[PDB]
Amino acid sequence: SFHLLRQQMSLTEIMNTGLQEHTDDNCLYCVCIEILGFQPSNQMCRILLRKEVLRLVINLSSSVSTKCHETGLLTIKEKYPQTFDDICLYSEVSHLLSHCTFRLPCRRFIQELFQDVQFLQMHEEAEAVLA
Amino acid sequence: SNTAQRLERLRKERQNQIKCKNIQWKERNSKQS
Amino acid sequence: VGSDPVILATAGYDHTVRFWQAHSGICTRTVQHQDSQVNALEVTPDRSMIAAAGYQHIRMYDLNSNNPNPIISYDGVNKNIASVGFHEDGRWMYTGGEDCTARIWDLRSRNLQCQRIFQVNAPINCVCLHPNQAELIVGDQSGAIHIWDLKTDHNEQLIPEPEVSITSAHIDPDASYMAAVNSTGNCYVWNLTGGIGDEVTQLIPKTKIPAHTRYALQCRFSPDSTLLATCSADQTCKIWRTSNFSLMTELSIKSGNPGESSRGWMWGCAFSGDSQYIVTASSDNLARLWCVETGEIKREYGGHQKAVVCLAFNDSVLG
Ligand SMILES: [Zn+2]
Repeated sequence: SFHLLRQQMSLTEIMNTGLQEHTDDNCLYCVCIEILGFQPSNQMCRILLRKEVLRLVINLSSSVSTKCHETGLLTIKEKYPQTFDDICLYSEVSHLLSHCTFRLPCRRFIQELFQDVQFLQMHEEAEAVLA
Repeated sequence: SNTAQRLERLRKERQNQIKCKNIQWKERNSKQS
Repeated sequence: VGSDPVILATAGYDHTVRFWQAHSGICTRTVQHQDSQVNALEVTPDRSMIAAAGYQHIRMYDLNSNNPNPIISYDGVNKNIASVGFHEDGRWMYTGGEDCTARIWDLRSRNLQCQRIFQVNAPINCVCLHPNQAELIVGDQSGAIHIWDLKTDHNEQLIPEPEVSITSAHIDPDASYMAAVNSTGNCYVWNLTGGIGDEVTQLIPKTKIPAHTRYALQCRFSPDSTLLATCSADQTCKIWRTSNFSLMTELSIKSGNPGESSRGWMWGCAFSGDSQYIVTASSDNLARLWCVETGEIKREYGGHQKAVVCLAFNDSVLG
């Protein structure tokens, strides 16, 4: 998996579907394809950023090195500010926060990088089906 | 908020952290040449 | 600003390198150097960039502009860097490290791969370059001098005496002698290669001058190849002639009072273009300007707060 291969390489070195527990029953947007009638979501450079974001979430659940993992997520949001703008990724993170256990300062750190998002895909589809 | 201030705080030093050129020593040479 | 015919730079434990001028004692610029101490510094032949090396990193500083930051830095080594140097045309940089590796760095930002690594069994202290830019000298703490030839991949090993560590080695620009000193003060001089054609790299023991009873720190020749100055730990510097290796001029900084008790060593020395005035940097938090004839000093620089163990002094080729 990406977790094992990451420790022997670097984020820049590798650059020179990503959601693991993503099924069509526990996603905010994907669950409305059949019941409501939404349209399929639209989009290799961005698929390797999902795994890096996800793997830091799991490593943040142990609280062994909180500062190192928190520093790694802040850099991604600065260099690539648009990666935290997909509803599917937020659904995957929200699903992981339920099964796993996180400290309150660490849990508030997550779900806070997503405050300044628009989620235009849900707005576009909800308006069409409602009208 | 809390992390919002840190996010912009980290960007401040990023501007001054790109003024240095770092050249690493790669273990490569003209061994066959 | 380095837009002057002659520049002078000193560095040490003060974490700041001061740029001086020979015309007046004012300090032109102060550059910052954090969490490290400068071992030895030298300027590129283009006279537009200076190199400072210490403790696993070689920070490079600008001269034309006013930038107190290390614009160019090198990493990869795990120990201190004994000394640095550059090719006459500024093609490659050779660095000697305390990690027993003598390597050459490439100044071109492309995959030239002009770097070579030489391995020895003991940490090295001094690295010297032949005036023809084809040979190189490596000296370790075991007293064994390795003459490394760039054309080939084999280096001759010469050891005058074991159990003593050598500190410095230098070759005159005119390629007439080849001197080195060790931890006991003996200054061994060998006649260098006479085979200018195919670099037969033959050496013979010319003479031995018994002096510098204490530790010997640095020995260096002069551009005219008529003088030889050797530093020492007894706060004295002796200038030797190339005719019969007699004492030409003796320099000392001792105050003559028993209450000081070796207040500071004398680390480095440098010559001018005309080999008339020499610049010395001692560990007494100051540097002095001397004259080879009158003996008495000319100017004194005291802008440093800590001891200084390195200095760079170059001027115009004509003189
Ligand atoms: Zn989804």
